[PDB]
Formats: sequence, C-alpha cells, structure tokens
Amino acid sequence: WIARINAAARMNGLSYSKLMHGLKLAEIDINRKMLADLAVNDAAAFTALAEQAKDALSK
Amino acid sequence: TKGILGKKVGMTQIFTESGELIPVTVVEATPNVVLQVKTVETDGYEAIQVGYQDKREVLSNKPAKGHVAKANTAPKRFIKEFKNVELGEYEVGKEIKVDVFQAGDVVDVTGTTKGKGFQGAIKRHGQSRGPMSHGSRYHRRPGSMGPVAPNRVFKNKRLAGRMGGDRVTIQNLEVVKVDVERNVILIKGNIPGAKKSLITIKSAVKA
Amino acid sequence: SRIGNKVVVLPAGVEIKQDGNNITVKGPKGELTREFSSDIKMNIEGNEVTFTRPNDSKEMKTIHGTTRANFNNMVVGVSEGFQKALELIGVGYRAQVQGNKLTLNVGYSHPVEMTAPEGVTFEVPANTQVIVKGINKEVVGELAANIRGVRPPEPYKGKGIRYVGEFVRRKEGKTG
Amino acid sequence: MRTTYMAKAGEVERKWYVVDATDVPLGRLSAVVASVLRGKNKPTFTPHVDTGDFVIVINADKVKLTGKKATDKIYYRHSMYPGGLKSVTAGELRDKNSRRLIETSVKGMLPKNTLGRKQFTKLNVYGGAEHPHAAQQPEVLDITN
Amino acid sequence: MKVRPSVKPMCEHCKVIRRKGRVMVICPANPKHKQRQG
RNA sequence: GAUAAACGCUGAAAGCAUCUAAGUGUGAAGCCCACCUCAAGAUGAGAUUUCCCAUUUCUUUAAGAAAGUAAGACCCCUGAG
RNA sequence: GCACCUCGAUGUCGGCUCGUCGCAUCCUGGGGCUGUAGUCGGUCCCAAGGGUUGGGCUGUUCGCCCAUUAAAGCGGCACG
RNA sequence: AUGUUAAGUGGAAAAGGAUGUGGGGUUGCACAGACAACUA
Ligand SMILES: [Zn+2]
Repeated sequence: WIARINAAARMNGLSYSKLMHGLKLAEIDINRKMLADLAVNDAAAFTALAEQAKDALSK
Repeated sequence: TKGILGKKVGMTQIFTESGELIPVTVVEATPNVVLQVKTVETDGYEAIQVGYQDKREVLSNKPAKGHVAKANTAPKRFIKEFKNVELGEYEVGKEIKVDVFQAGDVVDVTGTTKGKGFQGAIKRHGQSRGPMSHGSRYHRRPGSMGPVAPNRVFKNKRLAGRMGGDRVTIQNLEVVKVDVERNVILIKGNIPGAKKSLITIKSAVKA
Repeated sequence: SRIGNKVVVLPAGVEIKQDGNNITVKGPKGELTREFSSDIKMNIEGNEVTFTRPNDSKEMKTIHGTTRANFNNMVVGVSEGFQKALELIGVGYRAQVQGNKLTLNVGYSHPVEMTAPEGVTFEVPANTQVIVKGINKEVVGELAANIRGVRPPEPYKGKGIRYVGEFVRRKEGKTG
Repeated sequence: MRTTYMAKAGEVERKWYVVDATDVPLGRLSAVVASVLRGKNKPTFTPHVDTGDFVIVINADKVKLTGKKATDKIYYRHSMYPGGLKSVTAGELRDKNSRRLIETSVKGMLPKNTLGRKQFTKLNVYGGAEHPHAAQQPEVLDITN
Repeated sequence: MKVRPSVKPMCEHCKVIRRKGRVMVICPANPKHKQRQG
C-alpha cells in the first residue's frame, strides 16, 4: 500500500511523508488500504484528498 | 594476397644447383575458381570465396548448383574464403593457378593433423613416467590432481582424451619449384595432414 | 598577483581579435592563437592592456598570473621571436645543416637525424654552434632539450651537447 | 483475504521514453532509470508482475564521472582459469564501448532473479544522439534528480 | 635519490616542494641532497 | 598505443625560483593490440549466397486439428585418410 | 603460550609425478646517487612476462664437496 | 540553514616528516619607502 500511495502522490506534487503529515494536520483518518484502493480506482477522489492535504500544510 | 588451395600428394627429395639434397613435399592444385565477392556495402567486410576440386553430379544437390551457376563451373568439393586481398583485381569466374607463386616466396601452410584416437597423458602431453622397478606401482599415470585446500580440481589440469585432428599452420617455408603444365608446387620441409587432405598456401604474414 | 597586475603594451603591427575565449595576436612574423579562461578579461585603448580578477577564488591569484604570462609571451614573440644557443665540446663532434635536416656526429656508430617543424629553423654556422629559432617559446625550448638530449654533458671532461650557459660540475677522475 | 488490486500479465500499458545523459553522473541517472524500468512510478505496481516502461538512453559517450573515477575506478572479471583476473578496464569504457558502462551500472540496481533479468531487456543505450526506434513513438523524460 | 619517510633540508640551498601528493627536497648545489618522501 | 620509476618544456600561486595547479612531451622483458587455436546455448541465440511454394471434415475461423507431399534428410549395405 | 576443534579413528618426513599463487627480485628489462676515468662494481627505486643444472657423501631435510650456468631466489597451498 | 574535506579520507595501523587547507592569537620590518630581483 505505502509504495502505491507514494507513486500516486508524486503525480499530485507531493511525496508520501508530506502528504501523510498534511492529512494528519487536517484530521483525516483514512487507512493506507483505502488510500491505495482510491489511488488505483478513483483518481479524482485521491486528488480531492491531496488538495486538502496541500492546503492544510500551507499554513 | 596470394593464396591457393590444393591437395597433398607426398614427400620426396631433390638436389639443388650447388648440389645439396633437400627434402620436399609435393602439392597438387588444379585451377581454383572465384565463386563470390564479399564487400562492405553488402556483407560488412572484404573477402573472396574460392572453390577447388570438381565433383560428380549425383553427389551435389540443387542449392549447391544454384550457388555455382553464376560462375559457370561444376560443383566443387572444397570452398574457402581468402581475406586481406585488394579486391578490384578479381571477379566471379576468374581462375587462380599455381603460377601465382614463384621460386623463393616464403609462404604459410595450413592443414588438419592426422587422427590418433584416445591417448594417454604421456603421449598426448609429453609427461614423464614413474619408475619401472624399486617396488613401484606408478608407471604411466597423469600425476596428482591438485592440492587439498580448494576442495576441487582447477581447470587446464591435463589428462587423457582424443588426440590429433586439429588445424595447424607452419610459417616461413620456401617454394622450391613450380610446374605449370602439371599443377604442382614443391615446398621445402614437411606439412601437416594425411594424404589426399586439403592444404592451403598463402604468402607469409611476417614478411 | 604582481604579475597578474602588470601591463602589456603592444608595439607596432599588433592586432588582437576576440571571439569568446580565443585570442590571436598577430604581427610582422606570425599569427599565434591560444585558449585562455573566462574569469579574466580583455582590455581596450590600444598599445596597452591590463588583466583583472574577480576575487574570492580560493588560491586567489594563480590563474591570473599564468593568464598574463602567456599573453605577454605571445606578444614578445610575435613581434620579436625567441632564441636558444647550443655549444659542442667533446673533440670530434660536428653538426651540419641541409634544409630542415639537422645532422649530428657525436661519438656514436651512426649519425643522428632531427627535423624541425613549421615555425622553427636551425642555424649552424660552425661545427660547434647550433641555434633554434621560432615564435613559440614552448616549441623552441622543447626542441633544444630534444637536441641536447641526444648526448648530455659528462663531468670528467665536459664533452657532449650543452646549452650555451650551462654550469657543469667537474669531478677529479683519478688517473687509473 | 479481501480487496486489494493485483495486476495481470498483459493488462497495464508500457510506454517508451527517451533520457539524455550529457553531464549526469553515472549513478544518479542509473538510479532513476532503474526505478522507471521496474514500474515504481505507477500506482499499479505489483511485485510478482512486470509493469515497467521501456527506456532509451542517448549520448552515453558524454556521461559524467567526478573525482578521479575516470582513471581510478576499475572493473574486474574472472575467466575461472587459474590466475585469470582481468583488470583491464577503467574510464576507457567511456571512450570505447560506452554501452557496457551504462548497462553494468543499471544491472546492479535491479533484483537478481528471473523477473529482474527480463526487465533488463528494456534498456537500449546509444553513444550518440540518434536511436533506431522512431516507430515506437517515445516520449522525452526530464531529469532533475 | 634518497627515499625515506623523513625528508629534511640538509644545506642552505635545499628547497622543499610538492610535485604531487609527495614531499621532495631539491638542491642545485649537491645532487646527493635530492630526496623524495616515501 | 596508453603507462611505472625517472627526466622534462612552458608557467604562476610566492615580481625571483620551481616538471604542475591551467597547458605540453619523452619513457620498461610489464598493460592493451600485434602471432597461433577455440568460439552465436553471445536464450543479446548475429550476417551473406543459393534451393523449395497449398487436400479434408469443424471445436469455430482461431498462431485450430489431422492427411499426403516439395527442397532436403535419414534408416540399411561396401568401407578408412 | 593457550586448550575452542577433531578419541563410534582428520595416516608422519625426504624423494617421485603434476603444479599453482605472493613479492620482501636470483637472472634477463628500465632508472637516480656514488668515495662512478674505462672494464668490473656498491646501494636505493620501478618491474612477477619467462627462466632458474647434473653428480659425490648421509634415511635424511639442513649441510659440506665436484664440475658447470645468464642465474643456480625466498615463502604459502593440511610445513601442497 | 551554515560551514569543512579532494584523500574514494569516509570504508583497518605508530614513532617521526612536510610552504596541504580552515579559525583564533603574539609580534619584528614597512610611503623620512619595505622582502625579492637585478649594477657597481
Ligand atoms: Zn644542499
């Protein structure tokens, strides 16, 4: 799961560690299992989430 | 450069002008024919394909006749390639005869050595025997196979096996005489191979 | 640099073309070119040049000194040219000149032959003197150290080929 | 034993790429090429399947070596005959036979089993600016790493 | 040439240099003094 | 051909001197070729010349099965270089 | 020196046959210094491609001797 | 973010040797002219 998430996030301008920090600073609690499942099936949902993380650590 | 294919007839003797006796080897070479010309644009290098020794026609097949047809000859028994010869100067159909060489003409000579079969380390490699008396049980054997530490035998440990039958060339021999109406060259010394076996003669590489 | 700061002022005939790196001094004999570096730059107001240095480099001065020395040499030579003179001690030795063929006779069981490239010449007046003449400072020096290399000088009688000012030390070989 | 995707043999498309090797140090270029051949940049990555892309490396003659590697880094080989080490090579490979160079660097950064050996047959390396593979329509990759 | 791990100027005219990573002494008055550290 | 010890040429840092940092050479029975032999199972399996060119039912039409053949090869017999 | 290892078994030295590797180089190749005139040498540096002998006496290595040679190297490999 | 190392040091070893480079100090001699180089 972690390697698939890294692969997907680097396509949205992030890396794995910065995106995990961003999701924690926003209070999102998705598994790494559902995150990878989204990364392969629903790219638009994965981008919604990556934008929320990018705005969280923009402070 | 210069080079021809022939067959081995045998050895004889001859006296010179001054009156010295000299051992010799007769080689017979009826005219060789150029069958193909290889170039860089087509093949990637430069060479010449030569044939020797006409063959009866029940003994060849249709692909061979097609290959020999563009040169207007009978099917051949021996086909070799001759390299490092300024192409030009050559074309399919030409005949190379023994007057390509003249007396003098230090030359190289190649053949395939006689066959001898399964032979031991003493005849095959020049290894020495063990003692024949004095309580000995070690006459005609190949030696110790190595030391203990590597737990195996190294490569090029030499042993028994099939001897002879390899190709060998001998360098810097002399042409003693050339006879044109008979297609014969006389070479000073001995050559490798048996009688009726294929022989190749080229001008020498070390000049 | 004290060398890097000094002045090069070009006598008559000099033209100095610029193209990126290359410089090409020309004069009344030759038209030498040499590749120089970026971090030291050209100059204006003909019949004078200085070079300059953006500081803060570690060594702070080396590249500067060489980049000026070489240009001063090119000018000094393209207007004037350089000279190297070789002597000959060692009784029985002689040189002779035939175009670009320098023939030498030094104790050997064969004469020795040297040939000079484009920019260079030879000048043998006598069986003792040789003179190497060119524009380059490097090539003339290399060719003279080539010639003197055929037979350096011994110390017990000082025979052999020497630069025309070499100070050789002399030993006392006993008489047996 | 539940739902995580796993890819199949001929299901995930493989694209062709062109990478340019003038002034990139040997190992940095080689690390990036090695990750692209294994498919690590695609979320469909599964380890018992091959999903990497193909890579063309161009201008291998101008690859960079820092320090004194061009004279002091040496490649050894043994012929398995007694006393038969061959230490013949140095940064002479970069002059003559610069494909050997790139290939032996990339080969040591891939797994050592039958999948990693089959992923090595997608590298095509060229000493000059031109490749013979224009019918596969390859896209340019740009390195900054 | 002397090759020793102690390389020392031993008259007036001796100089020390570094032609590679290698210390050397070089004297124009006495060729016995020439030295290279090793 | 590129090098080891050694020896330079030009040259500054360090107005001089200095084989070295930038540039430029010489130099060993050693190293890579040069000579001889093996080598495409080099699964990265390479190249050139020549020779040969279509019946039957269908699972379904598919890199389908089965049958008789071309060029060529082999079994079997006389042997030896 | 020690006693980890092997006591339901790990057979000692010289010679023979067959070698291979290190370099702290015995010869041959290239060099700097000399209290190096030449012919021979001393010593230090680079160099492992190839070469490195037959007898007498002792079970003998080791050793001494005889006649030669460009030279008659020193170690590891279960003191192969 | 700010520096150091050029030795593949990092990624085995000492007495001793050295104009390798970074930082901090103590001073002799310097425009009533220094060190070096060239005349006499
Ligand atoms: Zn001195």
